[PDB]
Amino acid sequence: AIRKKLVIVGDGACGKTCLLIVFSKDQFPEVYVPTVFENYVADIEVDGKQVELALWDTAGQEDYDRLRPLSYPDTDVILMCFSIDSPDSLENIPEKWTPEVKHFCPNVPIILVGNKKDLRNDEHTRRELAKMKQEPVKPEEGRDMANRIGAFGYMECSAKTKDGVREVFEMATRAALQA
Amino acid sequence: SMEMDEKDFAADSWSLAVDSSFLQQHKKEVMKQQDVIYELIQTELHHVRTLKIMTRLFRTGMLEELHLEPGVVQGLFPCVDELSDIHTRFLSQLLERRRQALCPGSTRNFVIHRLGDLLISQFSGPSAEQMCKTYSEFCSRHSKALKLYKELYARDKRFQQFIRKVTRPAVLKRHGVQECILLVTQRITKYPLLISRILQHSHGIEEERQDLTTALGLVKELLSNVDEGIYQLEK
Ligand SMILES: *CC(=O)Nc1cccc(N2CCCC2=O)c1
Repeated sequence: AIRKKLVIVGDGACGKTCLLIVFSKDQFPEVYVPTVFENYVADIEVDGKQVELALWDTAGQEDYDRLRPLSYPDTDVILMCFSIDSPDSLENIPEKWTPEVKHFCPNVPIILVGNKKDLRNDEHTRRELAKMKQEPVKPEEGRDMANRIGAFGYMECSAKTKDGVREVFEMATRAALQA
Repeated sequence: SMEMDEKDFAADSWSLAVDSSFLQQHKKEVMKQQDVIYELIQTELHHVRTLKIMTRLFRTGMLEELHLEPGVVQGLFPCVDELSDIHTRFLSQLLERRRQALCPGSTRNFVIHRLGDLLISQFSGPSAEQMCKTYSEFCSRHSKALKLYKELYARDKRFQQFIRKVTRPAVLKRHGVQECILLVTQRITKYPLLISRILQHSHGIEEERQDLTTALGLVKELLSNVDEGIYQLEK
């Protein structure tokens, strides 16, 4: 089993902490969802390879430009998270997180992950977004962003319903293994 | 860590740590507030445990079993004794606040009504200064520490064997040398997240809602200063 490192980046409420907790617990936390994520070393068997995927979060580091990059050393796969119910969090992908991730992590594969895909069919989410002359991120918009920033791929998931979560971390492992 | 504290914080939440008949006597907002307080303490206990692994298992182990200069060990584990002292005293104050809160006759049923004062004392004055100066130093020596470790692992065969041997237990799966360093650096950025969620469910007593607001601003002041004092080193 080879050790590999995963880091998740993205805006404050893109759901990156929720995604790491749902994956490391296997299910959605029934009684209490933790505020923070420390770290986790997951044993993942993808395409016949046993990998040890170390999971890290940048939540709480968004406003600290000198502290945050200390999460990057030896990263093998980056998850560039954005919220589907927040088209503004997608606008920060090409000019906020992409330059930083390419400066500290050159050549490291990036997977653009569109979180909270369940909110695409949420009446309250669409009502609030309408009052802003907006709508939830369309699948084609997320792929157009992934292509523009030269991402390894584009994936969608829902930490609430657990839909797509296992496929993201399995794809991340596949991407990290490539050299 | 000691078994007594490990058991008190074994459960996944405050609602699952107390007896169900004790939980059923409380308002939902009290249960939500207590859950985030329990998480702050549970994570502080884990943080102190991380620092004890770095000091007693890694740092002490290398001094007692390897022919390495103490300056090399200093570079691998910077400010770990000071960080251990700072957080162990913080964990002490949090654990005694929980013990005082216990119902007479029980060792698991408790409700903490005052937390803010403890967070103000910790994140203000001389204690905040010592913590700001320690975290600035640690984070500036963090990259040099990761590099020095990689060099030792890729050159010394006895150092390689030491690391394989001490990290073998299952309890140390996510607690290697490099994991411990990052777990420590990421700790200070967890407090505003935890305190904001506690503050979000503490609008009952007004002197408590204000204490948590002063502590939140004090932690953000500390973080902004720790961030400003960082200046990466290299060997
Ligand atoms: C302070 C306290 O412990 N209150 C409480 C709530 C629910 C159940 C109990 N019991 C009943 C007898 C033993 C015990 O702890 C107490």
